[PDB]
Amino acid sequence: ANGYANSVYFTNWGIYDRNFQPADLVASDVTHVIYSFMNLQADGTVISGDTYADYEKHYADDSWNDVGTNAYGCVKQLFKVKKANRGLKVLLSIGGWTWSTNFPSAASTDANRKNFAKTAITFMKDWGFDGIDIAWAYPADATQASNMILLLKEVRSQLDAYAAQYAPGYHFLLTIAAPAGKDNYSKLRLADLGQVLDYINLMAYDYAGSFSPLTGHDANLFNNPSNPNATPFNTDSAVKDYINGGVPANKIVLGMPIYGRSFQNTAGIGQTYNGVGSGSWEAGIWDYKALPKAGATVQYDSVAKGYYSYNSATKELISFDTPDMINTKVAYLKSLGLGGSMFWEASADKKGADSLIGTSHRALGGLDTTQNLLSYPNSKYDNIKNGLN
Ligand SMILES: CC(=O)N[C@@H]1[C@@H](O)[C@H](O[C@@H]2O[C@H](CO)[C@@H](O[C@@H]3O[C@H](CO)[C@@H](O[C@@H]4O[C@H](CO)[C@@H](O)[C@H](O)[C@H]4NC(C)=O)[C@H](O)[C@H]3NC(C)=O)[C@H](O)[C@H]2NC(C)=O)[C@@H](CO)O[C@H]1O
Ligand SMILES: CC(=O)N[C@@H]1[C@@H](O)[C@H](O[C@@H]2O[C@H](CO)[C@@H](O)[C@H](O)[C@H]2NC(C)=O)[C@@H](CO)O[C@H]1O
Ligand SMILES: [Zn+2]
Ligand SMILES: [Zn+2]
Ligand SMILES: [Zn+2]
Ligand SMILES: [Zn+2]
Ligand SMILES: [Zn+2]
Repeated sequence: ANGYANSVYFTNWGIYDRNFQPADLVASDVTHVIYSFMNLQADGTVISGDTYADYEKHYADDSWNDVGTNAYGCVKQLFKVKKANRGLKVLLSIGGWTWSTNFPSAASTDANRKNFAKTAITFMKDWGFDGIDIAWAYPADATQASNMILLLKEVRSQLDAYAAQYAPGYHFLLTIAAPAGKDNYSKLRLADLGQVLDYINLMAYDYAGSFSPLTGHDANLFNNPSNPNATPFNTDSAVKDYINGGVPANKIVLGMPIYGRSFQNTAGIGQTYNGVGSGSWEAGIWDYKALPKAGATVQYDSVAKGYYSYNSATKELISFDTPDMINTKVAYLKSLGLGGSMFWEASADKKGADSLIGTSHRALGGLDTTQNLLSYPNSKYDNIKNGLN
């Protein structure tokens, strides 16, 4: 890369209720769009989890009078984004939190690995994408951790062979979503990941929610020793462990939530609570663009480095990131020589000054400008093959 990553997860299910289409991305703020998620079978077969969202949906300019086999849905919409934003690379993300059960099996044999790599890369070269993100949540033991490395080396090796025939000189990106929890990351082959991958998207959030006994900061930088119940986890320990484990700092992209976690029937941060309540689309999770709510006031834990909102009238607290938090996390990641910012996820962001991804872009300054690929001469989609010309 020739500068900081400013990367955002784009969810293919975001096109429905959330009505967030690839054209809605503020592409000028983004170095990498990570397209989420592909599903996975136990025999390593990577599959579309939604073929309509992925390549069948016709947008206002998608004609049914097109000759040949053509890609539509988000695939064509993201290729349009790639054409208008040559510094924007699009990565295919496989698995995610709900679709990781088949990873151990998928990685367990040379045959399954070879099948995973081949089917993954097929979608990538057919859809006109710049690389593959593997979001296996998570390797549970030494066998799975070793096999994850064997899987990534199979994918790297097949990407390079694909490039050598159909995109000579182009470097396809290989990335992972990485856990911030020591229970999880202590099992990874960190030094192997640091060697084989372009980026580790550190998922430095989901520290506290319905799964927590007490209200907690969702994505704090540091431990609060004068209120440790408020910081069950901290990003700093995770980042240091990844670097000292042998992931080069510059390959670590700091993940940041574009949503908050709500706590109801609670006194405050570090305190006892009863239920997360309602959410934006799902119980106890609020889109950052729905935050802070009318009435609630944003307090800042300056030790933990984590903002939250509390309604003293309704006793609701919501851990979420503000623009100011983004500026602090960017100052932080630049201090440790990290590779940039990652966001989960695009649909929940505000527009203008108050955009978390926008704020990250200005804070980082010199974004990665490495050129994307528009040449897919082996795509089974004529429109992709012809670069939508
Ligand atoms: C990089 C990585 O590991 N990512 C972590 C994420 O896994 C995690 O984000 C959560 O991701 C899960 C999927 O893994 C996602 O689950 C989705 O839930 C939504 C419901 O909100 C479903 O959306 C519906 O889909 C149907 C059709 O499929 C639509 O018709 C309907 O309109 C949708 N409903 C709404 C309201 O939009 C998705 O189907 C489902 N996806 C899958 C594949 O199961 C969670 O929503 C994500 N959670 C959050 C908080 O965003 C993330 C944060 O915890 O951490 C990532 O880094
Ligand atoms: C820091 C840590 O390990 N916390 C765990 C949480 O990560 C985890 O929540 C889940 O974490 C994933 C991010 O790494 C998300 O993809 C996923 O959406 C999220 N699960 C939920 C509840 O949204 C919880 C599991 O309940 O465990 C913590 O220990
Ligand atoms: Zn709906
Ligand atoms: Zn059609
Ligand atoms: Zn290379
Ligand atoms: Zn590389
Ligand atoms: Zn810029």
